[PDB]
Amino acid sequence: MIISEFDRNNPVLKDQLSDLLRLTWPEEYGDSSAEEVEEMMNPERIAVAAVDQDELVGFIGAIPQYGITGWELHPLVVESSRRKNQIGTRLVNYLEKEVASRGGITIYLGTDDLDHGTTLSQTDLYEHTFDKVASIQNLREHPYEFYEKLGYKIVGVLPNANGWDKPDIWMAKTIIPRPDS
Ligand SMILES: CC(=O)SCCNC(=O)CCNC(=O)[C@H](O)C(C)(C)COP(=O)(O)OP(=O)(O)OC[C@H]1O[C@@H](n2cnc3c(N)ncnc32)[C@H](O)[C@@H]1OP(=O)(O)O
Repeated sequence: MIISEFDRNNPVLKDQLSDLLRLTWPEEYGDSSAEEVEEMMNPERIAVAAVDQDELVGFIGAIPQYGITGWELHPLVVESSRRKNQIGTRLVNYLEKEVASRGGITIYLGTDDLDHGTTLSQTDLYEHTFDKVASIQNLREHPYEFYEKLGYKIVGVLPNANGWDKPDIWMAKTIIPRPDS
């Protein structure tokens, strides 16, 4: 397989992406799936594909939310039969260089804990907020640990976002060398 920039003019790659998003997050992607993928094709954003044979085995994107300095990692999906084989790691690393070249300094993302897959859920997050964030533990293979192993740190939490004790975990990473103090 090869990871490279997404052919934004390939109708098949786009359909494959639409299918991948609908099979992974059907609650977020539905009938207007094609229109949502077209938004991911916007010139200002970055679109990186992981392709093997005739399949889109993975995809990653980033939106410039704060000028060209603050990018959001959205989305990131690997085919179910292709996970835990480093595609995600290679895709995130590829995105980081894409962002850096465009003047980006940091990439952030938000990953919710809806299935009680982290110790940050089912607990009053306003109580010892940051002591809890620090002592976090993965209970159900929650993707937060993935980003953590890639250098992203939990920089914030949104308590009770998806209902009682179901927070949104905010993670970020500065991709370029700090100009010192
Ligand atoms: C931006 C958003 O929408 S949030 C992103 C959430 N994405 C999803 O849940 C979609 C479905 N999942 C996937 O696409 C993938 O499993 C990803 C993107 C979460 C990870 O990609 P993969 O290629 O499967 O993981 P990769 O092989 O790079 O794993 C790298 C390391 O992180 C670990 N890791 C990967 N996924 C997870 C996870 N869900 N939970 C815990 N650890 C994980 C791996 O075990 C490995 O650790 P090791 O080096 O100690 O062995």
